[PDB]
Amino acid sequence: SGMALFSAQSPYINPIIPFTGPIQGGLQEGLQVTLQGTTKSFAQRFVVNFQNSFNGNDIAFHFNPRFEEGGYVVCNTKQNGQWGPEERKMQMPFQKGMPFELCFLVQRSEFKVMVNKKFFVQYQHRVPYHLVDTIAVSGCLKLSFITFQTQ
Amino acid sequence: SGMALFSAQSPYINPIIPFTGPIQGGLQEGLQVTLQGTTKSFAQRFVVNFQNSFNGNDIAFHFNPRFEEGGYVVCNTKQNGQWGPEERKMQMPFQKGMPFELCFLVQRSEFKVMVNKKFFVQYQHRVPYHLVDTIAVSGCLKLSFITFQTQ
Ligand SMILES: CC(=O)N[C@@H]1[C@@H](O)[C@H](O[C@@H]2O[C@H](CO)[C@H](O)[C@H](O[C@@H]3O[C@H](CO)[C@@H](O[C@@H]4O[C@H](CO)[C@H](O)[C@H](O)[C@H]4O)[C@H](O)[C@H]3NC(C)=O)[C@H]2O)[C@@H](CO)O[C@H]1O
Ligand SMILES: CC(=O)N[C@@H]1[C@@H](O)[C@H](O[C@@H]2O[C@H](CO)[C@H](O)[C@H](O[C@@H]3O[C@H](CO)[C@@H](O[C@@H]4O[C@H](CO)[C@H](O)[C@H](O)[C@H]4O)[C@H](O)[C@H]3NC(C)=O)[C@H]2O)[C@@H](CO)O[C@H]1O
Repeated sequence: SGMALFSAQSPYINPIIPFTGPIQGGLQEGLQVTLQGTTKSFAQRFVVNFQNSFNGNDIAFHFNPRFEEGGYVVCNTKQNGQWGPEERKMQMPFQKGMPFELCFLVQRSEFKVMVNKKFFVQYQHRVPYHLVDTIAVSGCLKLSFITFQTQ
Repeated sequence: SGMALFSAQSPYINPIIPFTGPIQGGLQEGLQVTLQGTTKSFAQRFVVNFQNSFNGNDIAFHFNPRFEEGGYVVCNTKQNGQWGPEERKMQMPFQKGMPFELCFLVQRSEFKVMVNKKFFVQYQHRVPYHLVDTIAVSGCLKLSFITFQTQ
């Protein structure tokens, strides 16, 4: 599929939303974290957070699709409870009430984000990704699974 | 300064705004294009375009600081007269009426943009950069120089 991928941690299958769970041993270079799910018809926004611990005060990468103002997606980092400068991509690659595949690839200098197998946005690491030991997902959606795979 | 840099094309010194001029032999991997100048007090927006020819219908990378809504910067690509999805960084690293150094580094997969020696934004190549043979600069500003340097 381009490349041979191997599980790095067992999948979370049908996780309950809102979901907070471990990324075991922390994010690693070449890790692909894939979310397969569906947005609800009543969704306005949803969030995937890659964060350090359960509390949400330190979020290395906040990925936040907003079905507002035509549809756009916000990427940001939170440090000690403070949001940094937002990066917005003025495009909405998700459709309300429709299935989606969302994949985050950890590279040395950036995250690469694919939506429905197509590249969507990159995000430069502002803090070391290996400090990320938690994924948190919220919003009006369900998930079939989250997988963790490496080359 | 981190690294030894060599001229790749002779600088444009005190170019007249609005400026349109050749990038000789086209953009190349590892080229650094540096703009040194000052915004006017009456500036609202300015633009640096990396483009294919003089006409502006195909702009590989449009870099557009806007002193509006608190200050933000738009990055985009134009193909056949059509703008793609905007990438906005909700931060303004320039100050009206103040000198600035603006550096574009061409890497294999992205441009990296530094403002006043600090990283500001990356922009993934949407089209091959080597098709870019023109730089165009407009807005209420003056420039001391544009240099072209490689490692
Ligand atoms: C289906 C539907 O009805 N959805 C609505 C959205 O389409 C709508 O979103 C707005 O739609 C208009 C088109 O009608 C534009 O896409 C809006 O975006 C703005 O577009 C302008 C012009 O392209 C753009 O300014 C230009 O930017 C380029 C670089 O990209 C260059 O710098 C030019 O010099 C400059 O003029 C501007 O930045 C851009 N703004 C944003 C926020 O993206 C788009 O907002 C919404 C809102 O009306 O309503 C939906 O429901
Ligand atoms: C000096 C001065 O007066 N300049 C003014 C600007 O400061 C002002 O810009 C607005 O300033 C406010 C603070 O007063 C905010 O920074 C505005 O940005 C919005 O902030 C909200 C809350 O942080 C943010 O939503 C949050 O986003 C995070 C991720 O970043 C997360 O998803 C949260 O769930 C969410 O609530 C929102 O996205 C952000 N919007 C923008 C457009 O950046 C900022 O606009 C302007 C405008 O009033 O006036 C200047 O003159």
